[PDB]
Amino acid sequence: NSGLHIIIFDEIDAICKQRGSMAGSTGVHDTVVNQLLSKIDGVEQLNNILVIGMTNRPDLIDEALLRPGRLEVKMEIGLPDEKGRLQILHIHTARMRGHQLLSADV
Amino acid sequence: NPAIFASGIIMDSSISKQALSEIETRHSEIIKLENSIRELHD
Amino acid sequence: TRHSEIIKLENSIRELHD
Amino acid sequence: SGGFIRRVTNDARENEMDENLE
Amino acid sequence: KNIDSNPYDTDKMAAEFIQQFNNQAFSVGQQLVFSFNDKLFGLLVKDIERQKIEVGLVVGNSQVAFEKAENSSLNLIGKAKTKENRQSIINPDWNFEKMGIGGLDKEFSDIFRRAFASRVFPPEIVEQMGCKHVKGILLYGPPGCGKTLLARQIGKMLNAREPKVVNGPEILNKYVGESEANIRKLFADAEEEQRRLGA
Ligand SMILES: Nc1ncnc2c1ncn2[C@@H]1O[C@H](COP(=O)(O)OP(=O)(O)OP(=O)(O)O)[C@@H](O)[C@H]1O
Repeated sequence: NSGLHIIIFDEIDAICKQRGSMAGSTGVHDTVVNQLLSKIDGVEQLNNILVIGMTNRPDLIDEALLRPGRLEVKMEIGLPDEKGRLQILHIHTARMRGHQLLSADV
Repeated sequence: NPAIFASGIIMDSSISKQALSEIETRHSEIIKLENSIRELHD
Repeated sequence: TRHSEIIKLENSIRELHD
Repeated sequence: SGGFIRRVTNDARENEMDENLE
Repeated sequence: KNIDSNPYDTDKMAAEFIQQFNNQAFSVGQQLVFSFNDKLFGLLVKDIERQKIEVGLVVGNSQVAFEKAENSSLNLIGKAKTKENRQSIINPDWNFEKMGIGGLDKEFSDIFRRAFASRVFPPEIVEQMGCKHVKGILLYGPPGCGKTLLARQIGKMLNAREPKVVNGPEILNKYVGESEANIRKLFADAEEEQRRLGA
């Protein structure tokens, strides 16, 4: 009987990369990745957390962090179609049309 | 071909307000002996 | 060691003052 | 009588204290 | 408030019971308090003796056999032991299938054989052999096989107390030496317990 907590990351690939390996530097990246993996789902079980990640390079995230139970739902957002373009323009010109500041020939 | 860089981490030694604090606290008693000796010599 | 010497000195000074 | 000061730091400033106290 | 699981010298506790309760009359079902090892114990009279008697006289040469209460952690060692007793046995009622683990029967069997086989047999055989015992075990495999689940379940499988958990690299800290302090603390409790209790 608890509320909900929301955590939002940005550019998740910045801190999280292929665990170990790399061969260039192992300063604190390995420790950060291991700590995140353990805390998010370790021995103890939590049921009041939700995690949202955003990225532009899906293939670089660590696989161990993408297996089911940690990050299951994955979404690819594609370019909108013609109907999407029409809807976007309508949404962004509704305010203009509200005060009839748009010419009738548009 | 030879071109490399690096970045290093720094340390703060070991002063965690337990050894520092214990020495600081224990140094209170000495004032009592100072006062007692001064009273004795007066 | 600390207690032995400290209380020994305290007893000595107390008897002196008495 | 076995010691008078614990060494918070391993510096010379502590040593003489003991002797001094002694 | 003073519960304890340390072993008790049954011969000595019975002797002290007799000494403190000599020249006294005890009846079936009687409840009293006995002080042993500077600890108070609630003793309930169950049976007396061979012809059974409802009320008897406790004397010096009388012997007493103590049985632990249900679900109690009281560990009684020696020969003055009656009824069902289980405090130090590598094979408890633990079931391998109630936990809901998957198809790792061979791995679990190998784990048991290679790890807990040594402690099952009496001390006589191991002492005669004069060999040490394993102190390490390592798992590895592809993600999401059940390593964490298997390890925690083994943590409960043994007839021992709760284990300690080291969640990731929490040991590291900026203050040098403090990591050594934490690891030393991690092992200090077990070291002291073994030193106190001997073999
Ligand atoms: N054999 C199995 N049977 C049932 N559930 C399993 C099994 N293996 C894994 N799981 C499920 O995996 C979930 C989380 O993974 P788990 O902790 O078991 O993985 P792990 O083996 O410790 O690996 P890692 O932590 O490296 O991903 C648990 O909730 C458990 O439901």
